[PDB]
Amino acid sequence: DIQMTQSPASLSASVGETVTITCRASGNIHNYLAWYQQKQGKSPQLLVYNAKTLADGVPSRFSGSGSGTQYSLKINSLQPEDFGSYYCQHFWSTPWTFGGGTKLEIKRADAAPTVSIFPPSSEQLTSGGASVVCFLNNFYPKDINVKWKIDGSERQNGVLNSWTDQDSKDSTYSMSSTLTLTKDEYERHNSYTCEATHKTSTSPIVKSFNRNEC
Amino acid sequence: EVQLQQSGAELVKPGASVKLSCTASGFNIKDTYMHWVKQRPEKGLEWIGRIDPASGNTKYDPKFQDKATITADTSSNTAYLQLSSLTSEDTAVYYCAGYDYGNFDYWGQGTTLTVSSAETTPPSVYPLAPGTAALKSSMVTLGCLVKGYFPEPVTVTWNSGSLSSGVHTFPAVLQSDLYTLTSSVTVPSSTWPSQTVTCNVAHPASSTKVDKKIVPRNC
Repeated sequence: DIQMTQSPASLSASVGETVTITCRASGNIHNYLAWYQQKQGKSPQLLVYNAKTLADGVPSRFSGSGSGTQYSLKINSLQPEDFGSYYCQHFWSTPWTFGGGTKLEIKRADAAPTVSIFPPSSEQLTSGGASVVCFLNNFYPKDINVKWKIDGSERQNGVLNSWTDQDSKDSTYSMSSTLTLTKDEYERHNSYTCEATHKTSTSPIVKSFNRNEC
Repeated sequence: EVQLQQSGAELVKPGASVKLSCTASGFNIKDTYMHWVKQRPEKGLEWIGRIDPASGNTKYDPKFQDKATITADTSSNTAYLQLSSLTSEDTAVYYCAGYDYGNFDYWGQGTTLTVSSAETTPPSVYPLAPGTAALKSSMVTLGCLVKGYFPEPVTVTWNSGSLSSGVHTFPAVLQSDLYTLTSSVTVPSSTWPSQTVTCNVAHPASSTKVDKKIVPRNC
């Protein structure tokens, strides 16, 4: 009947830094709190149980504390293998709720996305469909929003967005946004644009093509 | 030692019902609580409920009260998750874990459940050619839309393997029963459309392997 509010949803850190993730119970849990670690593509693994007892095989740079409603997970000397997700869970009362999680990622310098827009392929037009694609690559941080405008009017339906993980080599992020239209509609319109909204600008990074202006 | 073996992926369609198994070895399930946890693509862990094998007692998160029925068979050291009236909301990874109050905490590999009316469809691979202010740069990006297939996976390459980096293959996303993915590629403007660039995708489940040269539009 108690919920956990975990913070931050995202933490950017470097190797060697100290870091803390917090979870506040919406009720008193009497230290019946556990911390889980979840690596990319793996099952969750217990880190700390009963707020402060380290789980099996968990190193000492890890430590949990608090009581009542505010708990904290601290990682003293961030090692490369610490990057991943953390989740808190209370086991005070049914339901044993998980906090929303924290994604610990490698921080680097900001980088605006390289945006590229692509009109539908003729092999798709021939088929009755018409997908406009926008690649917004190599940006940092990972927060970003794209919006499509067909002749100035925003379009929300028919959009397929996909994001990559933080790159292993350069630590940037990337996103793909496909706007699927029918050939019918794609041919009774001219301007097609996608606007990227990212922290590196106050203006959207915008790309666009005009169907008959080729 | 200890291991919780969960089914591999299970494919089911809307409205249907599924019963996932979780088989335990290295310990007796009566000595702990057997949990079931959901995780949608790139979202958080959600506790569904648990069972106390010994007593049979079960507990649930009111969100899953009408969707989930967890049971256990001590005879076989196994726990189950019965999900009913499947919806696209039910597609996720389902973990089973054995734990209660101490250090004893073990998790299964997860059962990825995909919910779709779809039948094994091949992908439509279309080449993505540039809107020019970007070919007009030091480097240009091109791509390939791998649309409308089912089920995962597909593999993608550029210039057969001669183009391994400057590439970004986006994770697939199931909408209206079918998946779709994309792959991007960055090469210098001196290298295209002068020299060629082709993507090669493969969807084992359809026995499909296409190739596609990126050619400039009338631009």
